[PDB]
Amino acid sequence: RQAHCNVSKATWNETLGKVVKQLRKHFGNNTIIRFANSSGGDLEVTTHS
Amino acid sequence: APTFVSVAPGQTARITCGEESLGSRSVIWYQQRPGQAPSLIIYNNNDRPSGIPDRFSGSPGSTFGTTATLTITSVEAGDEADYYCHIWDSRRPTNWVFGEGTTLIVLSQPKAAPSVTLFPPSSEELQANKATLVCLISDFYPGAVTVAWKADSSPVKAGVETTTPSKQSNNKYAASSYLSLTPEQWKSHKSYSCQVTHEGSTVEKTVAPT
Amino acid sequence: QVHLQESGPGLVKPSETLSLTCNVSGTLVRDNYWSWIRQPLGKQPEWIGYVHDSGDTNYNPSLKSRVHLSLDKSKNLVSLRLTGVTAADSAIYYCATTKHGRRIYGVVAFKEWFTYFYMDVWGKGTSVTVSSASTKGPSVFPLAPSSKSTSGGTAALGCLVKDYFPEPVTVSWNSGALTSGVHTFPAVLQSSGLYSLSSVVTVPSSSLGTQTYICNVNHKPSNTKVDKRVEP
Amino acid sequence: QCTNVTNNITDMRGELKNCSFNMTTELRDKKQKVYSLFYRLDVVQIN
Ligand SMILES: *[C@@H]1O[C@H](CO)[C@@H](O[C@@H]2O[C@H](CO)[C@@H](O[C@@H]3O[C@H](CO[C@H]4O[C@H](CO[C@H]5O[C@H](CO)[C@@H](O)[C@H](O)[C@@H]5O[C@H]5O[C@H](CO)[C@@H](O)[C@H](O)[C@@H]5O)[C@@H](O)[C@H](O[C@H]5O[C@H](CO)[C@@H](O)[C@H](O)[C@@H]5O[C@H]5O[C@H](CO)[C@@H](O)[C@H](O)[C@@H]5O)[C@@H]4O)[C@@H](O)[C@H](O)[C@@H]3O)[C@H](O)[C@H]2NC(C)=O)[C@H](O)[C@H]1NC(C)=O
Ligand SMILES: *[C@@H]1O[C@H](CO)[C@@H](O[C@@H]2O[C@H](CO)[C@@H](O[C@@H]3O[C@H](CO[C@H]4O[C@H](CO)[C@@H](O)[C@H](O[C@H]5O[C@H](CO)[C@@H](O)[C@H](O)[C@@H]5O)[C@@H]4O)[C@@H](O)[C@H](O[C@H]4O[C@H](CO)[C@@H](O)[C@H](O)[C@@H]4O[C@H]4O[C@H](CO)[C@@H](O)[C@H](O)[C@@H]4O)[C@@H]3O)[C@H](O)[C@H]2NC(C)=O)[C@H](O)[C@H]1NC(C)=O
Ligand SMILES: *[C@@H]1O[C@H](CO)[C@@H](O[C@@H]2O[C@H](CO)[C@@H](O[C@@H]3O[C@H](CO)[C@@H](O)[C@H](O)[C@@H]3O)[C@H](O)[C@H]2NC(C)=O)[C@H](O)[C@H]1NC(C)=O
Ligand SMILES: *[C@@H]1O[C@H](CO)[C@@H](O[C@@H]2O[C@H](CO)[C@@H](O)[C@H](O)[C@H]2NC(C)=O)[C@H](O)[C@H]1NC(C)=O
Ligand SMILES: *[C@@H]1O[C@H](CO)[C@@H](O)[C@H](O)[C@H]1NC(C)=O
Ligand SMILES: *[C@@H]1O[C@H](CO)[C@@H](O)[C@H](O)[C@H]1NC(C)=O
Ligand SMILES: *[C@@H]1O[C@H](CO)[C@@H](O)[C@H](O)[C@H]1NC(C)=O
Repeated sequence: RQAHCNVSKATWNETLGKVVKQLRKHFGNNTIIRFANSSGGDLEVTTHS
Repeated sequence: APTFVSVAPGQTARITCGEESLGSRSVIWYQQRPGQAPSLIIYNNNDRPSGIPDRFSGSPGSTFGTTATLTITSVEAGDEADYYCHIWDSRRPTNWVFGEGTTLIVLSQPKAAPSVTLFPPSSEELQANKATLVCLISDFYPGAVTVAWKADSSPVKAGVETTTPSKQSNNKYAASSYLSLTPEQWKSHKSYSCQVTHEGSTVEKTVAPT
Repeated sequence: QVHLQESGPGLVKPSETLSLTCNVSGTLVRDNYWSWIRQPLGKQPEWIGYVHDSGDTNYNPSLKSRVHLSLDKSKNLVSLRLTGVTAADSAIYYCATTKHGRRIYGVVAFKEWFTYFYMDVWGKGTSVTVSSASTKGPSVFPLAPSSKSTSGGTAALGCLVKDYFPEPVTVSWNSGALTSGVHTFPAVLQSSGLYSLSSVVTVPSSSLGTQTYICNVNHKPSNTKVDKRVEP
Repeated sequence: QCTNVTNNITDMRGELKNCSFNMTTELRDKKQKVYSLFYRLDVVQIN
């Protein structure tokens, strides 16, 4: 089997909603705030080592 | 290839089939009565299909390092057949050939000792440059075959063909053993013989040229 | 109830395209899975691949290139095709409906599960043997019994049929008059594909001196009738 | 000298390898052929 990590989606969706709310203070009330994947690097930076 | 297991009527049976488990398995067991078609007993281990008694039980496929096992308690006369297992191992690739089946046989009467009769190859056969020894085995029970050809001290492995044992309207079964040799080989060794063992009891009869 | 019938020629020359047919009743041929299982005489069965609608069809890796399968909804049948058969293909070909299953040991997010197949209802099947041997007349040989072998009398005696094809062969003694102590062991199919049958009879050691002991061999496919006298 | 670990390939693209190597032992003159397991990230191919 593969090594896997399980995180509850309700809690992660709820916390992620706390971080996105605060970020709007610096960049404006109504702006597109997207989250993306790792854009490159070694295996260390790219994954949750 | 075949494996036989003797079980008294109304007692528990132990059936071994397949290699050692390397992953989580989904074992399938089949019932092939003599002459009939293979019929399903157990699918997904202990789980069974409609119309099957509870005496048949399968060993769980969750453990690792063991072999599959079909357990029959208080065997009735009808349960006697040939049993094959189909292994679905997660670590092993797809298996398209069933495992070596186990032949369950209820005793269904007392053990009989084989009656053997050895005949030398016919004199007429020597003219045709063909020599054949015939080892007849009958009045034996159960239907266990043990062929053993010994030409004096050392045996001969090749050139021997034997048929499957079958009953002829009696408890006994029918076993016939043959051997194809050359005319110059029959006069080579001093004496031939065909030994027949049954359930640990060996019977030997020899033959000598004239 | 499900009525499955397995039809086939049963005898095919080597290097020839074998074709069978599995009649199906009680259920449509397209709704259920179908599989073919051959079995050599004295060995374990062998899965010859399955077949189903929507392109669900897999083959045995050993004979994947030579095996073929097909289906037809109109006639409710299952067809098997095999090109270039040899003597190793001599087996009893069964046709059985198959059911699938899902056994899960992992998360299933990363394909940690596998599918297992089991056949619930089978059929009688057809006995198919591949051989190029033509009809051959039997050759009779008489085994010669030992004389006055022991104080116990009742010495043995018998005949020997060899190199005959095809089956069956009828063996009697003294034109049916001798029916006591008659053994006719089943035929031993040789490696060359020619059947061979023996027959032994226990006779008294006293009457062993002078009596009429003649085994008669009859073979229908070649219209052969051979008798032979046995004496020590 | 690695052989992929016993697994049914459905893709399972196991990173694990099973490698036998000629390893030293307690004595200098003697050697030993032992095996081990290594993930894909720890080993590279040598042509
Ligand atoms: C991170 O997260 C991941 C994902 O969340 C975690 O992965 C999980 O890891 C677990 C262990 O680490 C694994 O546990 C293993 O689960 C399997 C499967 O259990 C399920 O499936 C069983 C079989 O189901 C079928 O048969 C049923 C009838 O008996 C039928 O109702 C059902 O629909 C299924 O049939 C299907 O297939 C048929 C053909 O085959 C078809 O005809 C049907 O139409 C249908 O399609 C099932 O029995 C199990 O249900 C049991 O557990 C349920 C829990 O909700 C119970 O509700 C249910 O009654 C069963 O009870 C069993 O357990 C009870 C106690 O819990 C017990 O009282 C009862 O007697 C029974 O024992 C499940 O549906 C199992 O076989 C193994 O033993 C393992 O337990 C998980 O599979 C895996 N993935 C998921 C999604 O959970 C990971 O662990 C996490 N990691 C970390 C670190 O957090
Ligand atoms: C990573 O790679 C390494 C190798 O680098 C792998 O290690 C190998 O693993 C395999 C198994 O997967 C080992 O094979 C097993 O070896 C056992 C030991 O055999 C030796 O000792 C016994 C007595 O103790 C002798 O009889 C043997 O002599 C014979 O075998 C040699 C060849 O090895 C022949 O040349 C000789 O002529 C002899 O025949 C050896 O000296 C061995 O017992 C075991 O046998 C079981 O499995 C075989 C499979 O065919 C059966 O025929 C046999 O009857 C045994 O059956 C087992 O399972 C059945 C159920 O099916 C049970 O009923 C039985 O009781 C029994 O449990 C097998 O041959 C190999 O030796 C080993 N080599 C090394 C160097 O480590 C790793 O597995 C691999 N790992 C991964 C994850 O990939
Ligand atoms: C572990 O070490 C042993 C030696 O202690 C290795 O056995 C040796 O393997 C080599 C190949 O790598 C063999 O060489 C052969 O040489 C002939 C020419 O002489 C060539 O024609 C062959 O094709 C091959 O290259 C060698 O004979 C053999 N045996 C010895 C030295 O006794 C073993 O392979 C090593 N295992 C490993 C590294 O996994
Ligand atoms: C991680 O695993 C722990 C248990 O090891 C989970 O804790 C359980 O939480 C549920 C309610 O969500 C409780 O009913 C259980 O009793 C808890 N377990 C124990 C041992 O107390 C936890 O929820 C899991 N979290 C994730 C994200 O997978
Ligand atoms: C959960 O995430 C979705 C987007 O993936 C979002 O639209 C939704 O509002 C989130 N839930 C809550 C309670 O905010
Ligand atoms: C939300 O946006 C409005 C309009 O730009 C602004 O007046 C207000 O301060 C913002 N409030 C928060 C909580 O960011
Ligand atoms: C092995 O993987 C193949 C992938 O095609 C799958 O079809 C097969 O059923 C699997 N078998 C086992 C025993 O895991």
